[PDB]
Formats: sequence, structure tokens, C-alpha cells
Amino acid sequence: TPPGLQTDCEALLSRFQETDSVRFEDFTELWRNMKFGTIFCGRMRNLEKNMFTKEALALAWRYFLPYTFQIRVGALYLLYGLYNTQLCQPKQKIRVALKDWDEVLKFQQDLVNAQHFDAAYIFRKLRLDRAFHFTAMPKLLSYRM
Amino acid sequence: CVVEENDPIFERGSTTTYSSFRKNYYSKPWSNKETDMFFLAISMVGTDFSMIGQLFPHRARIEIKNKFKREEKTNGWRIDKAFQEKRPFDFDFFAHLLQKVLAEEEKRKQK
Amino acid sequence: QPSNVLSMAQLRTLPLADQIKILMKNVKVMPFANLMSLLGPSIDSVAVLRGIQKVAMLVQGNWVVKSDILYPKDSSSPHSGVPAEVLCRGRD
Amino acid sequence: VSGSGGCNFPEYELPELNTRAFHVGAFGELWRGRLRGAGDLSLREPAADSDREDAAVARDLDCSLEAAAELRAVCGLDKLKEVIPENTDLVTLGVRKRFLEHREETITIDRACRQETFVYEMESHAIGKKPENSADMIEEGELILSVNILYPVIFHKHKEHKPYQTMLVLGSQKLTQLRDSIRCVSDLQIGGEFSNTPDQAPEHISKDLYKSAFFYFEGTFYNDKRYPECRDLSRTIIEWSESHDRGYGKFQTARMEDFTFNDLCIKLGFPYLYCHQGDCEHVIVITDIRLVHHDDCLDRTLYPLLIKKHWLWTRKCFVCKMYTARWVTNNDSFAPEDPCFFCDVCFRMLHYDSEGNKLGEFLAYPYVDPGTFN
Amino acid sequence: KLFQASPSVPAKYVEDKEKMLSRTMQLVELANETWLVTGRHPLPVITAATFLAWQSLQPADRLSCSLARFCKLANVDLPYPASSRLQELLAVLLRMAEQLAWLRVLRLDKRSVVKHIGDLLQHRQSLVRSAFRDLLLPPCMLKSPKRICPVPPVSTVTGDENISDSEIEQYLRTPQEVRDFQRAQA
Amino acid sequence: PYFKDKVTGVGPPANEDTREKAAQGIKAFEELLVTKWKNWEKALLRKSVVSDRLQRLLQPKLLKLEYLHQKQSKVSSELERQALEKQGREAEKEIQDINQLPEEALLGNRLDSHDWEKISNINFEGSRSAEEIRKFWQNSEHPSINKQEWSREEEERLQAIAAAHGHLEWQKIAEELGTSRSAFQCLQKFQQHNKALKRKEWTEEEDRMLTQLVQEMRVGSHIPYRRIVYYMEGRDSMQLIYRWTKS
Repeated sequence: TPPGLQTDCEALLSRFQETDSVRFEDFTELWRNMKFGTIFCGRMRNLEKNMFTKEALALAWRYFLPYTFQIRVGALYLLYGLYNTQLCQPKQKIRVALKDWDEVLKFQQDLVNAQHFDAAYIFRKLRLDRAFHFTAMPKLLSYRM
Repeated sequence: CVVEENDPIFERGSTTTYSSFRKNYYSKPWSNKETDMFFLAISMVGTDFSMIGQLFPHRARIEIKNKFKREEKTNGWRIDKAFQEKRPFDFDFFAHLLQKVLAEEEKRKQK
Repeated sequence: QPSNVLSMAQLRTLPLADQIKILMKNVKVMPFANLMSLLGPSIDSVAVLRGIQKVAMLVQGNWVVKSDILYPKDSSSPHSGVPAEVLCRGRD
Repeated sequence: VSGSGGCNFPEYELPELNTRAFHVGAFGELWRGRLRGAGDLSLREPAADSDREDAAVARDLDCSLEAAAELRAVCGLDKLKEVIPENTDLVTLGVRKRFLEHREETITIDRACRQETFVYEMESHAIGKKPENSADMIEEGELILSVNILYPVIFHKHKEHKPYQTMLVLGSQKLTQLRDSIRCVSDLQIGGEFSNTPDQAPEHISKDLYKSAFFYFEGTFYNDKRYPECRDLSRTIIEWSESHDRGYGKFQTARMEDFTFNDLCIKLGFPYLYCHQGDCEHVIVITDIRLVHHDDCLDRTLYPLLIKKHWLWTRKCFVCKMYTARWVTNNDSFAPEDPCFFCDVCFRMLHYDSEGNKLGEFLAYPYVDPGTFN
Repeated sequence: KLFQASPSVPAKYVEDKEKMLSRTMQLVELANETWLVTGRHPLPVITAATFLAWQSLQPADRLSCSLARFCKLANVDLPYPASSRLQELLAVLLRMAEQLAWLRVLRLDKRSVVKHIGDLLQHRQSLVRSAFRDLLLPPCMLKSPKRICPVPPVSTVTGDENISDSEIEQYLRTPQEVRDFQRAQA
Repeated sequence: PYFKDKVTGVGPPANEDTREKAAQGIKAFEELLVTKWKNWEKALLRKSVVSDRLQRLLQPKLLKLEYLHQKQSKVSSELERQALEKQGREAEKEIQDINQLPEEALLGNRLDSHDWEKISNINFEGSRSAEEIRKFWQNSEHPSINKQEWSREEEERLQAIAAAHGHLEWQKIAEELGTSRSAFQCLQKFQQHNKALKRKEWTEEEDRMLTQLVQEMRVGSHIPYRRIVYYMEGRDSMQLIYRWTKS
């Protein structure tokens, strides 16, 4: 896992936890004042940036599944923003697990009747954007290394 | 019926087997403070091994007899000095020293 | 559920290579056309050729089994007891 | 023989090592069933759009066109931070600046990223490529499995030889396609002695002669029966396994041209075997199982194209060290080494005179260097 | 069972029965002539000799094999003093190597003499002769026994008939100790 | 890492295809490798060769001494006992002189008869092949080998003699060179210090073949110049790089 990207993700998750329960206004004000996304292009190499974004999305989704709705929505829409601001050529898809799809489906079924209008809208937009690529493990795994 | 309670053993090679001659004795060595308090118990009681074994619960009377024989065969002056000196029999303080020795061996095992 | 212990069915049930090897070890003299007719028309001529070229040699248009196939390394002459290498050299 | 009874979800067995047994065909079927698909078409958008968005939100769970407009106006690129990433309290920016300093110190411009550019090109080779024929279009939801094939039987105990090749395979396709696509240099290798006749063209290579090959996945032996010159080493394998009660249960045998990747019962992260040419064994590690996507290769005639390759160092001519060796000599007096290697011209000029007569006694064999495919 | 190749034991461990038996016989004759079996159990020495022969018949593939491993492979109860007998026999073999010219220059050890054990047994006669020229006793006796069986001071002092009654009095148990013993053993 | 999935290594059966491969002798990648030599390996080789030579020289003398001892123990005559003792002392003095001979002549000439397989399977535990040990001792370990580097005059003499020899066997070439070195080191230094053959100026067919290679087997921007040289003999890496990288 990436050392600094995980720390940045945890910091942003704490920032979203200290905000209101569920409201995009906090997302807007945070993006406006802090602008957590700073190291996206800069002056780096092709594969360096590619692996950076890949590990970022992978870990941000792996973290998505005990912490409350605040943390959950924060991670989900950090991923949403990182995908929608994808100026790179891969348009890297967010890595997902098999059962994670059914989990998010049950989550949407719950949102159908709840005070999560904006959240459901953002998740529907992310789904329509074809941004999810599902696998069996959130990472790559072998037996030799 | 034996519901997989025991496991088969791949021993007793039909070819042949040898002898051991040493089965159970497997004594345990003494220590400095233990030898000191043992000489004290000797000076306090005498040579009757029954009482020595009764007062030493954690050491066997056979081991006590072996130690006494070894001392008689190697260090005679120490046994002579022990018999010269005498101490009245104490019970409560002896039990306190036994508890102290238990704590000491516990600390040793911890080390 | 001699070297001719296996029957025709037990032979056909074996791979083409083993089939050709056994046929050569048994007969030691047989044309390619006869080998093809015995093995069957459903088997490829190139396959039969590749199988026979490894366990036989060409002699005046006919195919003769190699000497080592008949005389393994651990075998010996049944009449004189000489090693199999000398028998193979003599047959060659 | 039916598949092992197990749930489609890959429940974990060991921490971050591998999951339990499961089926592939039923897995893919349930995967396609739990979705809608119809998204691998790259037809998002190249006018009346407000009514379409209103109908979409009405059919969906939101049903709020004003909220949809507000959210899409908030989520835009005109409000996105090229510029030097500094003047802001950050954490990873320190590591970034340290890496940039190390680059300016040691790395020169943009190079030495050989494997990186290789991965980049091998991944771009499968971006939006269309098939030659319209009937070769990969249907939506096709299973794509990533497989690592470790051919070398030895490795550097020092480094563990972490990287190696990695390929992709389709579920609907047969395992014979993967068998034939495996780029094993042992197949190109050739036997026989050609010292007296060096100009003789090597014919009937090991690939054509030793057609014996088979797989082994969870006690299932898949033996190729496509060619009439294929033997059955699984016979001897089962004989050895059954000759003594070694704890190995009964194993099933099947054909390789009748079972596809879907009918297999595999474990992600578990090593399986692919044995051919008698002793040429390959460790198969099926790492990931993913569906087809419009960004990936949509041509079924080009799904086996290896996605990651390894840099195999070639054996150079031991004499001149300028050319790659092509012949191996044993028991050669003129050779400076016992297992010696020579190239064409060097071997010709060292082991033969101007006329071409064999000078000295030796044993020459065609040496196919490992780096023949690359 | 190192004669016939069985399923468990691979072929590398299988050796020649006649040659291994002859080697073990030579080794145990050397042990009997070097004062190794006298006073000690013979079977541990036999085990050590056969193990050394099995290792010398192929030192390459058997350099890492141990005594316990060999016992487990052969399905034989490992004797306890077998290790000590093996160490003593290896020391004797090292002495024979030092006696020999090429071996003493090679400067072998208890782990590299197994490959030359054969050369030792080839002419063990003169080697053992020279080794005895330059006896085998337990290690507890060869620790420089300067004072062998020290002469104890003869003390035949007898007096007239006794010494005194103070010793009788100090031997007799006092009433306090009698009552203490009675209370303790009540 | 392990590559023994199916057959762990306890009962691996030698199958028909395996024995057929062994018979055909297709040694490709695992049964022909080689590893660099080490200083302790050199020391072990020297010691083993010296010990083998000394043992082969002493075994006849040891057998003769045993025969003399048997004669002494079996012959009860006193007249012949003096001659027996004289012969025994003569053999003892011979052994003493053999052992006193310095450790410079007991190594043998460059080409002598020895038991390479025996020495290998006894000392090297089979790690080093008999032929490899033979070559290493014949052209890399003999004490008469000159250790000093070349002054480039040996290269001049070698090329001058080869220009008339024809570059066929280069054994008489090394003999005429006369530097107390092995033909291996000679040819190594020669082909390391000399210039490339420089087949011919760049040509259209060669350029188009290199272009086809760069189009069929190239990945990204890196170009396998070694793969290029493999199919194009008579070139050098640096010049080929600098030339093909431009125009």
C-alpha cells in the first residue's frame, strides 16, 4: 500500500467525519478551502503517475467497507472526485470486490428511502460513468511474492 | 467402541530392539541455598531421613539419601560441623522459609 | 473394472509411438505400406513416419528395427552372455 | 464429473493469500446476472437534454431535476486546480519533492524506465482495438482471467525473482488456445547431434515431436487428445499416486478439448501445474478474474496477447562476446570451456577448416538461446 | 533396509550390501583393536560403524545427513551412546589422517574425513601402530591425572578403649528435640 | 518459492517422455549452466590434485612396504633378514625424499593423466563437472600461467601470425606466440583489444530489416539492440546505437 496516500486519505476521512452527517455543502467547502487534491499531475513520469492513481483508487475503495455514514460517504466521494478529475489516459477504473457490488446494491436499496438524496444521485452518476471494475481481491496477490 | 480416540504408533521395528537400563530415576540437581538449608535441616534433626522427607515436600527422600551419601563421601568436615552445631526445631519459621524457597524457584523459572 | 504378450486390441489401445515400437520389436521386418495397413487408415502417414524413424532404419526400401530396441542396455546374449553393446554393433 | 459444491462468492481461507474452491462458469453467470451490462459500448456522448435528464431522474431513485442540475454544476472541472504543487499544507508533497530531488541528482532526463515503458505499451496495445470481422466481437460480460505462468524451475534465491510474465485468457474459449499460446522456449529447442553435418537444417523440432502435454488443477488431469502422437503421462502419475496410501484421494481424468476455463474449479492464488515434454513443468497462478470492458481488448482473436513480459538475458558468444551464441559444444578440445557456447561464424571458423572438414572430436548441439521470442 | 529400493527410501540411499558390510566389519575391527568396544556396549559402536560406512560410500549426497535422520530413515531405534562412539571413532580416524602424509597436509576434520575413511582402512595397521606409539580411556580419566589414587593419611589412633562421654551426650537426643519430633510426627 | 506443486520431490517418477528426452540428449537450460569460480574452490582443487598425486605415488610404495613386512613376518631366516631390513630402510628413505620434495613439482604438467571424476565426486561433491575441473586446471590454474596483463605486443604478434595462418585452429598461432599463456586467455585478450570486423557500410536491405524488427518485436521506445545484433552479425553495440538512434 502507498505510505503517503494512505495518510492523506485518513486525514481527509477525519476531515469529513468532523463535518456534518450527510451534506455535500461540507464537501464543497472542504474542496474549496483545502483542495486535498494537489499531487495529480505536477512534473512526474508516466508509470509513476499511473501507479500513483491506481494505488490511490484501490486503497480508497478498499477502505470504503465499521466507521459511520460520514466516513463511508467521504471515501466514496473522494473516489468520485478523483475519478471525475481524471485527466490521465488510462481513466483508471476503481478496483472493486465481487461481494462489494451486492453490498453497494443493498446500500442503494437503503438510500431509496432515507435522507440521502444527494448521495444517491452522486452514486447513480458514478455508476452511469462506468467507473467500477470488480475483482476478487482489492489488490494483486501471489504465492512467490 | 473406540471413536478415533487413539492414534497408531509406528514403533517396535520387527527386526530387533535394544535395552535401556535407565527408566524412571531422573533426579534433579540441587542449588547453593538449597544445600545450605539442607545442611541446616541436618543440624536441626540428624540423620533420620523420614522426618527430612516429610519436611521436604518438593524433594524425594531417595534424592535426600543420595545427597547425604554424596556429602558423607566427599565433604566430611561439613557433616562434622553440622553435627557439632545444633538448632532447636522450628515449625512456623521453617514453613516461612519453605514459602521463600518456593518463591525463589518460581523466580528462577521466570528467569 | 515372449514380447508378444500384448494382443492386437491391447496394442491398438496404446499410443502410436508404443504401437510402432512393439510392432517393430515383434516383426523386425515390415514395409511402410504394411505398417500403415496394420495400424489403420485413420492414422496420419507423417505421424507413422515420425514414429518409425525413431525405432527403425531403412534397408533396401524396407524398415528394420534398430538394434538397441531389441537389445536393451541391461540385456545380454542368451547364448553367449556377451554384453548388449557388442550384439548391437554386430547387428549394425 | 460435476464441479465441487461451493458458493460463488470467493470466501477467504488464509490471510491475504488465497480463497477457497469455487466454480468459474457459475461465477461468471451470477456476475452477469447481478448486473445489467450494456455499458461496454463507449457511447456516452459525442439540443434537447433537459427532458432526457428529467426522464432519467424520474425513472431512477432521485426524481429531482433541480437537485440533479445543482449537483452536476457543483461537480465540474472549471473549479479544479501545470502549476507547481506547493504553498499548501500537505504530507505526500514532501515525499514528492524528495523524489524530485533524487531524480535531479541521479536520473538524467526521462529514461531508464524500460520495464515501465514496456508495461505501458503492452497495456495500450489493448485499448480500443476492433476485430477484423464483425463476428469476432466479444460479447458483454466475457470472463477475463489473469494468469502468471512461471516456466523456470530454478530462481535467484537472493532476489526471489519477483517479476515475470503474465497473460490474459477468456472464459468461453478453450484451454487449448492457452496451451498453444504459451511461449515456451523449450518448444523451440531442438535435440540431436549435428557435429558432422552442421549445415543440416534442424527438422522436427521438440514442439512437433514431443506433443505430450497436460494440465493439473485441483486433482483434475486435462490431457490433450487433439493429435494422434500425444502420450498420457497422467497414467503413470495416477499409477504412482495410487500404488501407496500416501493420503492423496482419487483423481479424475478428462480431455483438454472438451473443458473450457468456465468448467474449471480453481483457487485464486493457488499454484496449479502445466506439464509437457515430460519434465517441462510450468507453475500456473490464476490471480484475477475480471469481465470485459470497452477500454480493454474487444477482439476475441487477440485475447491471449501477453500483458506483461520479462527481460531474459541472452547467452553471448563465449569467444568474441559480440554475438549471441547459437551452438553448444561438449567434449571439445578447441573450446576453452567444457559447456562451451559458439555463434555461427565463430563455430564455423574454429571447428572447421576452409574446406569444411570437422577439426577435432566434439559434440555440437543447436543451442536455442532463451531470448528467442523477445 | 538400504539394500532394496523401497517406496520410502529413495535410490540414492540404497547402497551395496556386500561392500557396506565389509566396510562396517573393517570399522568395527578397528574399533575393537583401538579399545573402543571394551567396557562399552557393542551395538552403539556397530551403529556408528555402519553409519560411517554408509556416509563414506557416497560422502557427496550424505554430507548433511545426521545420525537421527539415518535412524529415522532405516526405522531403527537410535542408541544413546551412539553419538559418543561416533565422535570417538571420528577422532581415531582424524588421528590416522594426521599419521598419513597427504591427509595431514589436507588438514581434514570430523566432517571431511568420511571421504578418506577408505584410504585409512586401506593401511590402518601401520596407522594404528603409529597412533599407539605416539591407549584409549574414558574422557574423565585423560584430563591430566597428576595425582592418581592419592595415598590417604593412615589414621590408626585408637586410644585406650574410648574417647569420652561428651560425644555420647551430644549424640543423645534432648527432651526438647524429643517433644518437637513427637509433635511433628503426631 | 517452489516449483514442485504436483510432485513434491519424494517419489517423482521418470516417465516415458522424460526418458525419451534423456536419450535424445536435449540439454537446453538446466543441465548445461555454469557458475563463477571461487577462491576456496581453487584452494580445494589445488589440495585435491596434490593429495591425489601424492596418494597415487605412495600407494605402490605402501604395497611394497607391506610385502616386505609380510616377508619379515613369514621368513624365519637371519641371513636374508639383513637384506630385508636394508630394503625396508631404502623404501623409508625413498618415502622421506618424496615427502621432502617441495610443493612445486607434485602438481603435474599442463597435460597429465588424472582421475577427474574421482576427484570431483570425492571433493567437490559433484558440484563441479569433471570436464569443467579438467579445463580449469589445464588453462586457468597451472602455476606456469603468466599472470601479468598484456602489453599489446602479444596482440600484434598474434594478428601477424594469424594473417598467415588463416584463423582456422589458432593452436599453432598460440604456440608461435610464445608467451607462456593459454590459448583461451590469448584469444580473449586479442578479441577484447582488437577492432570489430566492420562487415560493410549501411545498406537499404539491412535498414529495412531493422525497421521490420522494430515494428514487430519492439515494445515502447526501448529497442533491443542485442536482438538486432543477433540477426546482424559483424556490428558493435555502441556504434549501432548511435547510428540507429538518428535519421
